Amino acid sequence: GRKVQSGNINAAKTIADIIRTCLGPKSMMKMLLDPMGGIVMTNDGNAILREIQVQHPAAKSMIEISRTQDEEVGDGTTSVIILAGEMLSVAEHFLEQQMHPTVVISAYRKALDDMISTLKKISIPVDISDSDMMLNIINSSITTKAISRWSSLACNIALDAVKMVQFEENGRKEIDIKKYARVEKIPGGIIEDSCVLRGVMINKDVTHPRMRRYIKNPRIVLLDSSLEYKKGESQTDIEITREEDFTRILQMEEEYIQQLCEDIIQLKPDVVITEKGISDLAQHYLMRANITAIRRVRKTDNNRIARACGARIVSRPEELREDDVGTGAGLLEIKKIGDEYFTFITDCKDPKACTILLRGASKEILSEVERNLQDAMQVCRNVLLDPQLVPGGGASEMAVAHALTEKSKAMTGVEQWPYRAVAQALEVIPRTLIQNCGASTIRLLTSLRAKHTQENCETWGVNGETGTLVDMKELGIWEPLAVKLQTYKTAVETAVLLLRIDDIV
Amino acid sequence: TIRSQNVMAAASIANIVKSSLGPVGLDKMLVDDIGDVTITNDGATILKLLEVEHPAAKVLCELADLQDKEVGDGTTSVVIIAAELLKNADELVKQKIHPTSVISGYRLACKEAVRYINENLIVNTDELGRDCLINAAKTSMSSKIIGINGDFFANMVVDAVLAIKYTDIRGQPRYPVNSVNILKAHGRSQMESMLISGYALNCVVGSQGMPKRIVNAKIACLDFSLQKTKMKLGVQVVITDPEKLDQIRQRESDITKERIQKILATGANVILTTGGIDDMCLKYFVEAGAMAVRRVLKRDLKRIAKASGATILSTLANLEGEETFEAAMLGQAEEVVQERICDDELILIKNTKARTSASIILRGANDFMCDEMERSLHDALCVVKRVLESKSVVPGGGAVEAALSIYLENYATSMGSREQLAIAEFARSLLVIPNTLAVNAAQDSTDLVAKLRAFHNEAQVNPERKNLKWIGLDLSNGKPRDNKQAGVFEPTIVKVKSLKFATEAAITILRIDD
Amino acid sequence: QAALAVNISAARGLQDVLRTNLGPKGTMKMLVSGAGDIKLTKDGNVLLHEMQIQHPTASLIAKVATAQDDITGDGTTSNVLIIGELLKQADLYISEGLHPRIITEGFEAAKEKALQFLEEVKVSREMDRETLIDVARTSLRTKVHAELADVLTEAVVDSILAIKKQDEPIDLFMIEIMEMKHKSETDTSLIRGLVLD
Amino acid sequence: EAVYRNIQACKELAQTTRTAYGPNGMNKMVINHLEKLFVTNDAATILRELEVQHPAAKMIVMASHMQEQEVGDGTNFVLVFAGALLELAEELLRIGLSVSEVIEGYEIACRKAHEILPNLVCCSAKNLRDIDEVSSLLRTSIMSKQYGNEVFLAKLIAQACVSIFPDSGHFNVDNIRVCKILGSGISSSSVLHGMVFKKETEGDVTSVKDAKIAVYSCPFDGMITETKGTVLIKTAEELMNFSKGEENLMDAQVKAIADTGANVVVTGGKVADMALHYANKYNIMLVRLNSKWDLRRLCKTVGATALPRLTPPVLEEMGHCDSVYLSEVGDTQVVVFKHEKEDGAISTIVLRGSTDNLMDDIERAVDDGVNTFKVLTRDKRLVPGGGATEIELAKQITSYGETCPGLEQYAIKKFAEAFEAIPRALAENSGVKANEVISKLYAVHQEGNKNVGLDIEAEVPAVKDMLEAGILDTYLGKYWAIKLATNAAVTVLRVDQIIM
Ligand SMILES: Nc1ncnc2c1ncn2[C@@H]1O[C@H](COP(=O)(O)OP(=O)(O)O)[C@@H](O)[C@H]1O
Repeated sequence: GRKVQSGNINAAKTIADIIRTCLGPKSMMKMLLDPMGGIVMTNDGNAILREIQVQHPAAKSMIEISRTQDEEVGDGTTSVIILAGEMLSVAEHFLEQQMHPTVVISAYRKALDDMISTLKKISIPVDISDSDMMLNIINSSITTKAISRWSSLACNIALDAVKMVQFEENGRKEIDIKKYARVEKIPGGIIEDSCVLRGVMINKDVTHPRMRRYIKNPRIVLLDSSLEYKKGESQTDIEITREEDFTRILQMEEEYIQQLCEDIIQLKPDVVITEKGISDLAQHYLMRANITAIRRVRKTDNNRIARACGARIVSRPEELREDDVGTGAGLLEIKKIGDEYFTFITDCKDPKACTILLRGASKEILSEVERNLQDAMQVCRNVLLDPQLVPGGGASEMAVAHALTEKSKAMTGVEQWPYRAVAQALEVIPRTLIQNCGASTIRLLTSLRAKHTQENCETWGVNGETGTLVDMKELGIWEPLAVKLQTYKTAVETAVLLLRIDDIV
Repeated sequence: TIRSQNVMAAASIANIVKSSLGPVGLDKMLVDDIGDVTITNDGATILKLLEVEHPAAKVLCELADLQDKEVGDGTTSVVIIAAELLKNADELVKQKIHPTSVISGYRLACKEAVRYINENLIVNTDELGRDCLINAAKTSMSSKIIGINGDFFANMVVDAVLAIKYTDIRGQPRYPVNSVNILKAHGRSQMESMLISGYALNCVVGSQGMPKRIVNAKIACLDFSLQKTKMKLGVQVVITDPEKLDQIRQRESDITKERIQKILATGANVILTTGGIDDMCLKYFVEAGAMAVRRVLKRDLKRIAKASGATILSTLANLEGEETFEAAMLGQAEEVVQERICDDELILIKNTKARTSASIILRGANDFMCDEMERSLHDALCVVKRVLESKSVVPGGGAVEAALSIYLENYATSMGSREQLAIAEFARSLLVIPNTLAVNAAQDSTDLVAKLRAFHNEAQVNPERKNLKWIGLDLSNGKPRDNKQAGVFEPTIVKVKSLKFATEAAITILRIDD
Repeated sequence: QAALAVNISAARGLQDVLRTNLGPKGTMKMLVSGAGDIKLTKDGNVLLHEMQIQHPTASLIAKVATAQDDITGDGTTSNVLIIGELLKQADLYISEGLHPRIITEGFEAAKEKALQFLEEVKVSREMDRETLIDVARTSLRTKVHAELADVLTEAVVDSILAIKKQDEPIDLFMIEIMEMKHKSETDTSLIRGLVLD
Repeated sequence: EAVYRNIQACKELAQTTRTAYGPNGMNKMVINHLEKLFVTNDAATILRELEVQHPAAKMIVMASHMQEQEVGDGTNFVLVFAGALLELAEELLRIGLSVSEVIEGYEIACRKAHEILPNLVCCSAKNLRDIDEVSSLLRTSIMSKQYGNEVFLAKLIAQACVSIFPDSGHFNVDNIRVCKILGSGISSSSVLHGMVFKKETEGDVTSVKDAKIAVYSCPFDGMITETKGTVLIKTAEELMNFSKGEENLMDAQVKAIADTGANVVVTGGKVADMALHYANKYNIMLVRLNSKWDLRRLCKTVGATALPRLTPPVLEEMGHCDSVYLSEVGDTQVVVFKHEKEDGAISTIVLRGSTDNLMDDIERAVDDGVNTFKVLTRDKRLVPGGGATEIELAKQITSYGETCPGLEQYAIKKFAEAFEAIPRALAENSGVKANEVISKLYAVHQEGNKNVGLDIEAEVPAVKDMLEAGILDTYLGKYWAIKLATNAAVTVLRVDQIIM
């Protein structure tokens, strides 16, 4: 076998062994030894992956593909590296004994295709339009990762957020990855009153005591019929000679902005949008105006905030002439909490910037929520196209391996051996779960595979919370279709991108 | 011995690229900068981005990239062939054959190769008249990913590209890739993809108060623009007069309405909105009244103007227009019809007179296999462009290399001089492309190259099997295929020129002795 | 790969360093600062700030013990010994191929039983001065010379008696310990009210 | 680890003998303890010359020797099959299987392989004592040892061994022996009845058909001469008396023909022309030389006392093959001992060879031929040898493994893989990529034909029907081969640590 290929295989196995037992709900712990002082305890594999960057093989490719999978999906995506490492370990068993670096690629492509086919088979249907079911399934799946008490609280709010998030694209019917689903670290208070916020935080309005309150209609006005560009650098470009003169020449353009903002006052919109900046001196003069000026907003802001508002592009406050997207912002709320009064604007059935009403004396609960709603995002995205989801949790692995080997038994050619090898290598996730739970890895694996050989047992598996071969159906824990299929996609893709390497520099 | 060290360095740089030869070639790791690692199997990219500190590798790669930039793709073959002949010439030098002898031998072998390839194994731009078959084979092998549907791609490509005709020196029948517009789409049965013999796009619906919906005897080539969101600022912020930059904006909107009235009066039903339209204007003018389009592809806009014999720059100074347009933009499409075609609201334009271009809409099912389809069509169109624009084609794969090897071995056996081994060993070394392709095809090279040698010997020793001269291999196969039912091909000009540059690189790197 | 053996050995070392310190009868330990000064102490809270911890996971155990004991601070040393003995038996049972996660599950079940049984061990009474001075004595004697502990304990129980009206915890604002160098301790009792610097 | 170290010895022994498996197999040179050099194909002689210090290697060695004891055909199959079995057992132990369960699975899979292998019998040697069938049956063993002499050796073994099967119950394999003709063509070898020996015999050819042999080892001695002191004697009486004593000894021989009936005698000691003309006047023959093995084998088979005594014939040495003859076939004179009765009708092959190094190799080939003829004699049933039976058993064992749950499933699967490992080794020896040919043949065996095997003489991986080719193999030989192979394999895997 090609020596450099075996080195890539060995590196893949090294990283696979780094986090192989770091998988599942009963994951083992890992220690990071920082030479300059301190130490970290972590069983969240992606944290290790981000920290353990001393690797300098072509496993850079594996690390970057894992980060891509983490930023796109994130939840439970550590298993891709375990799968890749096991598949490459079993690839080496053929690549080294007799050289054949390309037919193994064809075998892995066939394996990926048949895995997709069988995952679309063994899966159990779920509805996306009745609370009484997806509430239970997503509550269980979210509870699997890190939650003990706040499951019933955070699940409802995150799932309702994604339900609101549903229908954004109105074309491919695909919701954001993250362009809308932001979050704000609302501090302190009674943590149990963290409730739904079917809208988004509007940060920089109420910093002064008197900014703006409770305007219903999302009016805005631009430099169209009652406003003008002559607010800007209206006399001369800024020159730098001394701090006092620099501040005076800054307040020159700032005061002309003040002048057209005082003309904005009589226009009385709900909000206004600017990209260069606004003057607080003019903002103090906004009681009769009741307007808020939001400034230095990026194109992402002027996109999502404006279309979250569906802002009325008016010229005068007594008329309605144009809206960004209808009456998108149904309501706007300011809760009288915090030094910066938290302004929440409410939108309906629209693609919009996202933020949830959260309360916590500690930020662990206030940072779990977004990685919960990301899982909810994957669940809604796959169920809206495929009403379908997979047992997962190492249970479906045996069914997929059995189906793959059954197909292989009728397959000719030399590609047969690596394809059945992929079938066997898929068993690592249930194997690593059983090894993690301390049960007999080989005995339990044999029992589970034999039971999966029996008819209509495709949902049978192992419970990672107890370490036993009990069925994963009717136990309540499942994995999303899209997450599972994309895990196989990324695993086989990184396997092929690592085997396709046969020299460095 | 320093020339032998040059030989070792060239062999190393050739082994770096060997595995990347062919479409089934393996990808390569190469690190020009610590910050990132590059994953590519393209020969040109890997040779350009990689560097080797040894001077001989510098010279070899510099000749390789000269070949790459001056005659196109083929630099990987140049490196492999040149360094293999280099190592084999070193083997001759160990046999006490002086370097100048193998220099003369390589020069004579290159001359005989140029004569032989152009004379005996060549096609006269007609594909022997089997264009509707080689393309059918070619589409199969240019697109493995597609599989079953097959022949329909060929039957469209043949005429969709023969419908093209460029204008250039003496008017060569080169038909560029951009001559066809690839319209990615999906949602229907994976059985068809309507080619537009002409061009296609989409426009506003309901606001079609113009006869583009039906048969148009005459058309336009006009641009378009409507705005109310501050598109045109004729006066700047130079003064602070509070109410003095809003009336010019609205009045520019009004005079643009005057412009479009001056345009809609002449009609001609081809009106295409240019870029810069803000989304606020897009949602305004669907209600405020616009004969607009949703800012269709500007590349498609340019290719449409070329496909109508009239570009807006010939009458207007810009793409918006304030002066009145001359009648130069009066288009001449024979037929323009709007149809609920492929279950989408496209406009369909037939083969517009004067200079013209083609297009296709995809009757796909779902997003990702249709992306695969959009990729396979690009591959097929580009490679058939290679084949025909070459205006002369040599049988691709290892066919030409094995035939040249056997013929040059016979020539060496019938030449008789100090460089007699040079011709024959050049021939033996030149099998490296069949060897490398067989290795990369997961096949045993000692058997595939063997079959190539046997077939070419039987073809050129007994004239009864002239057609046996056209068998080669490029891709994983159980038996080498003939290039008359199959259609893997390479341009004869680029192949012979790459061979000449490989020989010249070998000569230059063997002329350096101490 | 039994790489957890080095962590168990580190727990053994930290246990031995924190051994010999329990009870009034136990020894104390000195923390020689980098400045060369002297610091005698017996409580594990500041012994786990002896920055010469000499091994990283030992530093982990030290800092987590301090963090989890700062809530109560009457139970910090003992914690190191209990974890050391758990890891001793855990090593004794890993040495036969047994997987540690079921050991941790058994520890969790043992904790679930132990808290319930402790809830019955505890005695409940109105904190009269006699029982209060007894508990103050038994808490302070394990850290100070025996002959000097009692004179402190009386001032301690007086201090905690001064704030009995409401269930609010210890606060420095009502008990501010103040110190000055002197020849003899001589009844180091509290003073009612506030004392100036 | 101790167990893996034990397995490594069988691993290296299997790789050693793997190159020599079957036709087109790699040759090997072995060096005798006296530095004698010769190339050989027989793995049994490779083990004979290859010292095996590691105890596991010795385990496999006496497994192969017990195979010799039972049936000679398949001796290398045992070693390579055990090596592959221990390779797969090493894989199982690396996975984490307990040795006990591996042994249990191997034993149950071996038992079902034994019960199902007769179901793989395609046909049987229905027509023994006819050259047409038995020559083709011998062809497979001949090609197993030597591939350049497929049919000629097979047919000569046929015509020989058919003549030593009158009893119809059984026969003794020793009744076929080999003799040496150096500097001769291999194709000139021919079958002759009874023992024959090349080296010259004294006296004119009489060939009495009732010469009850006078059996002795060295009834005569070499040249000596007395020394009166340190210096030599100076009289010829020691020679004259010796000559007259030999004359009167053979006069007493022609007297004792009454109770011995010996027209012939054999010796390992020199005699002179004086003995020549004494024999000519007495009409007797005396073979002047034979090797120690030849003399001893003649001693047992004649069933008569043999001793190196200068003594006239005695009653206690009655000759068995009293009908003695001489022959000259293959342009070399040979003395012939025969008996007309069919029971124990020993015969020999006059092996003609220009190279002794090739001569002992074809000796091993003829030994394996007579061994497989014995196998057919004890059981006429035949199995499609040549990797066909190997893949058939592997497929059936894999079907069991997939249909039987339990911890032994891995043992069943890897025992099937060990069965698969024989044809891949044969393909490696033949010079063809093992993976592709194994996959192709395994796919062909999934349906239809149950006996098709790989074509050794093709360059591309090729698989051809075995019956139409006629290279079948013995049922009982294979049965005992797997039996001893798995027995030795489980015994050597059971041992956890060797002890000084
Ligand atoms: N022409 C052939 N083609 C395929 N297989 C053959 C051929 N000839 C022999 N074989 C098989 O090769 C096997 C090799 O076994 P082998 O180790 O040589 O037996 P032994 O060493 O005891 O004589 C034989 O069992 C035989 O069945």
